[PDB]
Amino acid sequence: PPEAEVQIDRLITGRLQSLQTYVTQQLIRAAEIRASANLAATKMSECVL
Amino acid sequence: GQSKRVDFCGKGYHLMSFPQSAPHGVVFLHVTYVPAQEKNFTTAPAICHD
Ligand SMILES: *[C@@H]1O[C@H](CO)[C@@H](O)[C@H](O)[C@H]1NC(C)=O
Repeated sequence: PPEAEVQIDRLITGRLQSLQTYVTQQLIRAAEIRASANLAATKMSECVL
Repeated sequence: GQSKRVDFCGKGYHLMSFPQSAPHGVVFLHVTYVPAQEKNFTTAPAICHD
């Protein structure tokens, strides 16, 4: 246990950082998509309707 | 002003708007004109006279 715990904390921290990085990138990309969707909605109203 | 953009300032034909304040934001009251009762008429592209 004592030694394993040290090695495991190194892996947990790293694994957790990878997940946080993933989420941050998804939030940024989601914002870009939302802007596109808002534009598409505007076009639907002003070009189609 | 008066907008001509479809659905930009509410549904129907926009006439005018009035802002109201709110915590952390703005609320708009949009006044529009909406066609109501309607009738079915015959039509034609042109009238021939002489
Ligand atoms: C206009 O004509 C259509 C097709 O016959 C009919 O379904 C509709 O009820 C009529 N109505 C109006 C002007 O309300």
